[PDB]
Amino acid sequence: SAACLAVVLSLLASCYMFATARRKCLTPYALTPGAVVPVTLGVLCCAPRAHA
Amino acid sequence: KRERMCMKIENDCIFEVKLDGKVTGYACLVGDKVMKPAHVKGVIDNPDLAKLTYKKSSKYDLECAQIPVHMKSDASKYTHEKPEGHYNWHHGAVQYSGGRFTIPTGAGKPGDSGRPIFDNKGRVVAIVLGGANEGARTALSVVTWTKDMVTRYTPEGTEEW
Repeated sequence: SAACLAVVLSLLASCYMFATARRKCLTPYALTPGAVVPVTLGVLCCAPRAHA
Repeated sequence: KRERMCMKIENDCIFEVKLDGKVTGYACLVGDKVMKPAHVKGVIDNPDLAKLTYKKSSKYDLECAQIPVHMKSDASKYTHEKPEGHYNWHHGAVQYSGGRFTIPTGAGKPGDSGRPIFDNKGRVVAIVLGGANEGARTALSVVTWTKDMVTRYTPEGTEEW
């Protein structure tokens, strides 16, 4: 049970900090007037898409 | 025709936000989106803007959210130029020098954030937050971009309105 708790907390923390990293990836490029996803810098390297 | 364009484009763009009759921040309309200072709380006056979900920023204290297609007639040009001149916001002109935005003392007051700054060609430049007093002139704090990657510029001791 302790091993299972350790692995589940590790995976949960990893997923949470992946989410934080995803936010930090392009929260500035969600901003700025006009513009689009860089594409040439990242297309799906950090899942930076929401429809169009 | 010099600042008549300014007051004409000021209408239908700035929106009112007040907790209880206390105007705190104003919302702009450019870039197919809406910006506002996230450090100050409130509620938008327009019912349509209230229901739509909105993002949030930690240290950049800005915000971006998608606008629907029934207000496509209130968008500015949003192209970046960096000369050393004037940009004449809603109260007074604007003095710029050494990469710094500067205002005459007494031309602004606390609780007046949210006023956008746009070049005299009718083209939005940045959004004003506030500043601090050093002598006969007061500094500013705005956000500037080069086609992307908005960046802040806050001199030491600055204080947002």
